Amino acid sequence: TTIAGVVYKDGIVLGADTRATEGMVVADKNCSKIHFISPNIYCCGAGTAADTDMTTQLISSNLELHSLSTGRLPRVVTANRMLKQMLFRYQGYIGAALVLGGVDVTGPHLYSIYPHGSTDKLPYVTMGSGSLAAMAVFEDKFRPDMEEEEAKNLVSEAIAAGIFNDLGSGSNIDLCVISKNKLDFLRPYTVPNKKGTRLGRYRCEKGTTAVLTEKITPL
Amino acid sequence: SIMSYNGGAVMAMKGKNCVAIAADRRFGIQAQMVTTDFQKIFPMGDRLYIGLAGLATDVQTVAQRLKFRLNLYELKEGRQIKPYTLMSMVANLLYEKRFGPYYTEPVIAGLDPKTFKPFICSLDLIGCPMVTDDFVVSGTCAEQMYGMCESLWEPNMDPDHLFETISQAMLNAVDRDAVSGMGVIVHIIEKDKITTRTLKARMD
Amino acid sequence: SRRYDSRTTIFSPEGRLYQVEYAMEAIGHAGTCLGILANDGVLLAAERRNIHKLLDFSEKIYKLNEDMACSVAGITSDANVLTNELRLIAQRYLLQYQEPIPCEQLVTALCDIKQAYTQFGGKRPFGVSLLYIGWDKHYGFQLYQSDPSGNYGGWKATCIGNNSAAAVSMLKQDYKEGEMTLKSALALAIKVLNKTMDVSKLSAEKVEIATLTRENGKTVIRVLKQKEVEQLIKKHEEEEAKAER
Amino acid sequence: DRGVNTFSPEGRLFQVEYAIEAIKLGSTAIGIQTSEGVCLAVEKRITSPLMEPSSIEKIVEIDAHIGCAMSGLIADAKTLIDKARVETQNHWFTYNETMTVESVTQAVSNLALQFGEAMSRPFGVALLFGGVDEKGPQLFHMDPSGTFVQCDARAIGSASEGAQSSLQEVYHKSMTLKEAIKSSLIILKQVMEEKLNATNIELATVQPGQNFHMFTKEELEEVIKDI
Amino acid sequence: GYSFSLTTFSPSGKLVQIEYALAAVAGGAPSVGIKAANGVVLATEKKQKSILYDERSVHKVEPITKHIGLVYSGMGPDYRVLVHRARKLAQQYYLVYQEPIPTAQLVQRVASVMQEYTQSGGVRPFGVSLLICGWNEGRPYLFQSDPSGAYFAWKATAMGKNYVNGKTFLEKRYNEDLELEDAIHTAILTLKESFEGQMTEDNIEVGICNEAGFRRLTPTEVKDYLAAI
Amino acid sequence: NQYDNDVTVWSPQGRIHQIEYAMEAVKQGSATVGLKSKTHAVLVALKRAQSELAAHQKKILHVDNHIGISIAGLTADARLLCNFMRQECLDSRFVFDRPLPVSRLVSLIGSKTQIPTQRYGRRPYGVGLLIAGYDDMGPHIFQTCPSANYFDCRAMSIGARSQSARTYLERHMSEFMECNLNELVKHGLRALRETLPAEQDLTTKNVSIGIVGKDLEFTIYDDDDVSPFLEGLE
Amino acid sequence: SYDRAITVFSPDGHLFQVEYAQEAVKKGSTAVGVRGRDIVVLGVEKKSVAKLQDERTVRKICALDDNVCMAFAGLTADARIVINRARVECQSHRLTVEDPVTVEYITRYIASLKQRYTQSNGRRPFGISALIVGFDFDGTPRLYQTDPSGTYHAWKANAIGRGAKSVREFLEKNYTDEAIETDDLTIKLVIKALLEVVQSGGKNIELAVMRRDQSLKILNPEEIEKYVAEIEKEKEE
Amino acid sequence: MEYLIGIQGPDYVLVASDRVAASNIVQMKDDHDKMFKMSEKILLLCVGEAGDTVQFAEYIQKNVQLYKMRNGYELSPTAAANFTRRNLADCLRSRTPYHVNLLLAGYDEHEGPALYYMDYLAALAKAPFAAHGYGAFLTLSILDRYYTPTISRERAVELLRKCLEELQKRFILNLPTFSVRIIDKNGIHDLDNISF
Amino acid sequence: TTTLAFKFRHGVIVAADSRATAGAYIASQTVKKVIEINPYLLGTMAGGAADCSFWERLLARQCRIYELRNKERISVAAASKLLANMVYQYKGMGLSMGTMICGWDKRGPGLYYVDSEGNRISGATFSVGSGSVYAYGVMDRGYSYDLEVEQAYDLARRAIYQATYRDAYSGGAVNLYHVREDGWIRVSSDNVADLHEKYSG
Repeated sequence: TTIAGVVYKDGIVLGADTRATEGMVVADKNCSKIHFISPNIYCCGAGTAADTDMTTQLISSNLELHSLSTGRLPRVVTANRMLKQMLFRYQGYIGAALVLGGVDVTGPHLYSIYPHGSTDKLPYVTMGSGSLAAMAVFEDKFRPDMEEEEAKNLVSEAIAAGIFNDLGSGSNIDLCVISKNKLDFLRPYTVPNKKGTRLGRYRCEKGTTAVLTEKITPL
Repeated sequence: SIMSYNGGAVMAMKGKNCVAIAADRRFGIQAQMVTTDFQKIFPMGDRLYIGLAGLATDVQTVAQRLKFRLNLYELKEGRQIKPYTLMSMVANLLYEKRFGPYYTEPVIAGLDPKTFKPFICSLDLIGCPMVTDDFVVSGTCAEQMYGMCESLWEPNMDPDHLFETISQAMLNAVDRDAVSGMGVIVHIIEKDKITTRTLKARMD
Repeated sequence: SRRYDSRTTIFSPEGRLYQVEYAMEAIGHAGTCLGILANDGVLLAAERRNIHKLLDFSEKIYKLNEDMACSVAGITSDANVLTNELRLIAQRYLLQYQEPIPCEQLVTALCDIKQAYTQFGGKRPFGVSLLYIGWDKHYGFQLYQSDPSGNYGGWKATCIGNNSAAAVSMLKQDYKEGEMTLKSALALAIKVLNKTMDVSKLSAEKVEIATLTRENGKTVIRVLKQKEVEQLIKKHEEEEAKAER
Repeated sequence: DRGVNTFSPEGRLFQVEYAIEAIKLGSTAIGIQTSEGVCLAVEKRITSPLMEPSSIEKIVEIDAHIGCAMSGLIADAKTLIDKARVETQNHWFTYNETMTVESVTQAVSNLALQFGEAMSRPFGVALLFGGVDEKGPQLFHMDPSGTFVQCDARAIGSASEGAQSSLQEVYHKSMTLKEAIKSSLIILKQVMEEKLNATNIELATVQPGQNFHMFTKEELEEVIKDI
Repeated sequence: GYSFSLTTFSPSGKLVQIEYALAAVAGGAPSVGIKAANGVVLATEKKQKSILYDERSVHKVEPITKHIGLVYSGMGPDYRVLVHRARKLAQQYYLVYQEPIPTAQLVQRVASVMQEYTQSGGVRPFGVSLLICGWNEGRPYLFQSDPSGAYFAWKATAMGKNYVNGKTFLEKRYNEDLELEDAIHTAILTLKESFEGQMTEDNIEVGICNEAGFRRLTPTEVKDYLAAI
Repeated sequence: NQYDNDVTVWSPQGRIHQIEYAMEAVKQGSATVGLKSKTHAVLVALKRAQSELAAHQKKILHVDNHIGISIAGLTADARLLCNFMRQECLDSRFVFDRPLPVSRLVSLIGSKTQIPTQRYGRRPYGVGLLIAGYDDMGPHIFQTCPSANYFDCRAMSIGARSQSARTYLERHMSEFMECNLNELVKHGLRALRETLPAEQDLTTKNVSIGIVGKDLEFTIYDDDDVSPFLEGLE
Repeated sequence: SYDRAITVFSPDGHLFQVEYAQEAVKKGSTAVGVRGRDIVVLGVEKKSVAKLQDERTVRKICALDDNVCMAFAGLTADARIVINRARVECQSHRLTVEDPVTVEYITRYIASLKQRYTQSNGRRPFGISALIVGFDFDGTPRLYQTDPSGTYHAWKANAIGRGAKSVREFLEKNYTDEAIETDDLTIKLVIKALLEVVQSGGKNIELAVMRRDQSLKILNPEEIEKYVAEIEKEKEE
Repeated sequence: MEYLIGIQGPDYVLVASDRVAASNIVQMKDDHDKMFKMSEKILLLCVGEAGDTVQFAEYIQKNVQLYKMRNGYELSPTAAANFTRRNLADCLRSRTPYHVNLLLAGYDEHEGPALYYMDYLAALAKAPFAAHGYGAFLTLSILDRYYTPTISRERAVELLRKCLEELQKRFILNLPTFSVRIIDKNGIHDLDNISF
Repeated sequence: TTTLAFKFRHGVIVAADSRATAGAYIASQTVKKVIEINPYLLGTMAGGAADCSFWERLLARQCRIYELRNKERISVAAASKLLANMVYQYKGMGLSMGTMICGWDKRGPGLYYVDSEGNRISGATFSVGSGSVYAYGVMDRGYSYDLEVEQAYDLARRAIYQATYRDAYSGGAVNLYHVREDGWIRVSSDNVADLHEKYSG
């Protein structure tokens, strides 16, 4: 998998692919890996799928309760705190690696969280199996205070390099743009690959299959 | 492996205003047959079914606990369950036993009781939902079924062509698996009727 | 603190348990509930105490199983707890044996819980009384009744709630053993309810009727609609008007 | 209302006083200690000819060398008897030897005041222990307050006062076991309301060199023949 | 803690602490709830003892989820505890079924919580009564819950001081064809009856529930509605 | 009236009545005397019998090779306290392998006994104790009350009609530190005799003696063994 | 948990809660039990009989095991608990010892259970009294009686409930050696003893009989009517 | 290793099991009984690990008899099989697992005869004929070859004799004698032992 | 270790050796391997000595408590059942014990075999220990149910002697016991070094 995030002059851009495999066989071709946490906070997960799903759902509910009680928009530091404390409590048996990002009354914030409870605050981050192929692109072409479109192009290039150079990544590209005044959730953003057209006609005509028993249950 | 101790194969496919779910019929212990008419597809409503493949004890245990919970839910609420809600319920039930998991992988197929819009999905060992639009497979012969379904499935299938497609896919897939087969059972779920059929397959 | 303890679970100098009589006195003020057993089914009829015009399945009839139903009289808050416990008991039995529970086992299992509160714990008992109807492969159609103290017994026709004694006397007068059908049972229930309510004439909005029957190898629990109760009331009125001549 | 653990103004626990009051409603038991053995004799209150006398047992076997006679509330003595048996067996298991009568009495009486707010009230049963150990025949008395003593001749129950008064003149240190049996039977005959007829009484002895023994009908007839 | 029940049966079969709790409730501030074809409206009176108080510091109308709202009559401190528990219950239901909790299920869970305090050791019943509004399956709901644990479903209801006259007012001026704005006008008029002093946008609170969710009206909108009336 | 049923209720005058009633329980026991010299500590106890056919109750107990106690009041409470003391001495000898000092044992007894007199639904220990011990600092006589208060004495008497013995001891304190063992024993016997009614006398049946010393473990003399101490008296 | 002491001593050394339990028992329906030579008989009088009630659900003679059965008098809900405890104990004994229970063993267990409820915190005594009948492995019939205080005794014939004193007075005279020589005589004795209290004849009598190797048998109303008619014909002498 | 076989006909169930109790390389007993009676019309045959068999079987027997005594009517064969499966499955994942293989044979007055198979992982199957042991391999082919749904009692006993003679000829373990029983609407009948 | 027990018309007969070793070193040759539980029950030890001794003492105390409570003596089947249930709770811990329990009760003579794995079987002829396979041969060739008392004594002695002759961890002296209806008696303790001249000549 390949998940990436960048900070530009007004907000955050996050991106991910959509392939999910089981062993060496492609299971899902349209997986979703960008998770809602708060109207201003989002997360991209990698590792074991079930663990990331349950972790994000639990943290989202806790932040919902906290925001209802206080009456204010939540902060990225709060979500980072709860995530890292819960992950450290389990001593690394929850194989979730997370890229967390959001905009609050302090400005854009972007964190990376590891399965053992570590945390980094950085201006651009990548995770997954194809994390090195995208980090190459970020090291080559990153500048501070980019515009929206330049950051979107940069994230697309990083994710495309991860898709094309790694066997565990593929299919489409998803983008999420978080800004102070809006939130864009592009699904999908690019479709680099398409399925070839079938040449033959293998339609099975009626009466090809032999049947032993049959019963009809009228509802 | 533990998933291959008993064997088994189940699949679900989506048509136009209808769904189809199929499973094999064999209970054995490794390389020895014990019985033929083993049940792996259970009804969870008027137009909703779930199929379990994997280890037989876990198949039966999961089916019974799920029926327990579903009955209590329907008594409290006063309505029928929805396919999304059933998928979430099964994911919760499977994740509760993390680090001690049940060795099954369910497949859910049904129609929306309000709009009759098809729904098929599959969950993994520890409960990660994975909703598709074309077809889902589960069991020891997943590669064969993927190969057959990628080539035979086409959008907007009426009940007859859907039945023929799923029959051919299941038959040709389980003909290449040693510990699966010896009969195929097919359910066609439609708006106003349900059709159950048993296919003629090799018994060796 | 011994000063503020009220000594709920103790005997009295006459050998009585005052909290239980007080709970039973509380029950004798709730709405009337009636149960009748026939040859091909069983029925429950209950009085609706909610009659405000601004009020918006059924009010006092609950479904516990595929084969059973119950109705309560007393304090509804405790009835909710008891109903939620009955459902769980039935589901546990089905999970363990893969078969539906018989009626008498369910009644016994709840009455044990009811008695435990009266014997120890320092808490107050439940102030509700229940009527149970169901079908069972061992014995068929059955009807039961419970008490706050944990006492149950089977019947063929019974009544709990307000004005119970008059209804019981009327049932003793009019019920015929071994010759009842659903139609005659419905007529008898309508007659007894009309003779028990504190209204000049019965109305379709003040009563709810539930019927349990067995068709096509499956149990059906059906709540009668208003336009059927209206026809039943009209039939009773016509029969009464032509009764004396 | 007051608690279970309140002292009276003259420094006594009320519940123990009430239990001691309850003791004085039971049947009369009399025990005599001699250098040849120890003897225990107890009443039976047959309230109807339709009752079976043999179902009333007030003299039990704690162990092959220790016996007990009880009075008061009979149903409460079962717990004490059960504990006594268990402690004797535990002592044999650990040390491979027979317990002493005094040690059994201490172990039983350590449960007397273990109640509060588990037990909720005192026991209200009085016991006489008769045994033979390395020191010879011994008779012990234990009451609901938790105090136990050693005696030469004791009478407990409803008619304890007159029976003790008679035992004052009867007893002397050189008595034979046969004379002790006769004297105990005479006192029991005096204090009873019915007529002693070898069916409404119970008698047992413990002697060195042989186990705890319960008299049967024939021996009772033979001994009562002299009275 | 005391392990014995403080609520017991009276020789005539009455539970008296429940009657006393209802007496406490009947002395609280008025509340009105009206259900229309497009949504539900909840209104309450928010008179305060002095001008030094901050009028916007605490609210009586509160959201439980995106589609459920509460008002109360009784004691504020108990209302806060009940609100906290209702929020926690809704979050648990969402975590299990991945779906917002229906109104009729939340009312049942809250009613069971309120009943637990009537048959438990060393505690007293809650002294508040609750009005719940929600929107599910394309239709609105309106429920009332009592200190005993019994809940009812209403169309229009009034509670607190002088609630019998409020119920008569609602009975005489309610029909099933009202729109939401007519409902708001009727609710404000019902609050106007038996009001003390001159009412403004700062001493009443209004909340609405419709297809978009639950929201409490801002003081500018309350000013607009008061000017219209 | 209403201030005397619980141990957690203060009287309006700042007193706890249940403690006073526990005090009243002690003053109904038979008398006991304790006294010491530069080298020895002695306890003398008067025993009682219910009747002429019953043996006299024990009043001197073994606690450790250098510690003994004497009892007045409820018997079962005395047994509880004695077992607690024995366990504490055994624990000290196990961990540090030296005898436990007497004052540190009395502190533990007081700490244990104070707790019941503060909580709801509990009662004070209705037993009074006289403790005789010997350690590196010489002989020690301690006296304990049901109110968890303890005193360190030169000589002390407890039980019923014990004021006469206290007066005798107060008169004759000066000679104790110089007396040898026999004179100390006779002094204790005279003080104990001061409590008897004029129609009763001391006998080998109702007198028990317990002695501890510098090179002498705690020994108990009963029955004929107290005959040498009674010989030459008066 | 609730840890209050419910039953305590009073001046003159009485336990008032146990006395009030005795008072509760003395208001139940009468139960009579007779021990014959090869048969044991139990009989209960039905306090109230209605034509709208099912009898199978209100029976007061239960079967603890294949060889032990019992009848009770007092509060029905307490008996429903004691019976289900005794059943579990019987099954546990049969599992562990590989032998069916003795009548004395099970009555001792029930008595101990009933006594332990008059000395615990936060509990009130059981308000029931019991008659237990059975046959031992050697073929000896057994009749036992258990009290709410925890005491039990063996009897030749007995009666509990309301009006038990009058029935005991009748049995003191009419229980002889010749009156129990055959099953019919024993059954007639039980019926006649019950007739001293019950009204309206045999319509208010439930009768049960056990023999040496057979299970408990409930006698139908027709047999009761036949026996009552025979007893009535014996009055013509 | 022990051997169990069951055959299910139109109105009866026939079951058989061997009678050897072996420890190490020597036979300790030659009249061992592995057939527990749960009711007047239910038999439960158990093999497997030492100790677990008797504990599990006696627990099941106690619970079934208790159901009978409390309720006044007996459990049907299906409910007893489901109860057994649930109790084995629950203990599977705990600290005290049972290693037992089970056959359950019963008769119901409405549903007829019934035969159930259970392995040590607690998966329950319903079969017309079944076998446990190492002789199952040698015997199931003969049973498949010669069985018909309409077989009668004498023919069933003859078929069982064929199977046991095959075990005598081919199998390496010494199994001289077998105990045979039949379940019918009249209860459980003990047939003559088959010995070689 | 070798211990045997067989049942015949006049009761039960139990025989055992006396050697105990620790490795290849013979610790002692005076061990008493027939444990005297009661005046009416007998047990044997094989495997761990400490385990057998401890658990049979526990059994003896339970039997005495049962007799005190019920005024009747426990039976052989019940005693074996108690012993079987007390050792099933330590399954897998590492216990090692195998015992015959011998007695006489209302159903005649009784001889049960219980071991720590879980087996509990009744029988008419048992042998346990290392050298049991050597005692089966002689005992099976000579055993009959209609033996006389002296013939049964001789059979037991010969079987134990033949077992100790070819087994290396078996030897010492032969201790013999006879269980009758009125209790057990101790018959003899014969040294192997003298049985050798008695039998060979």
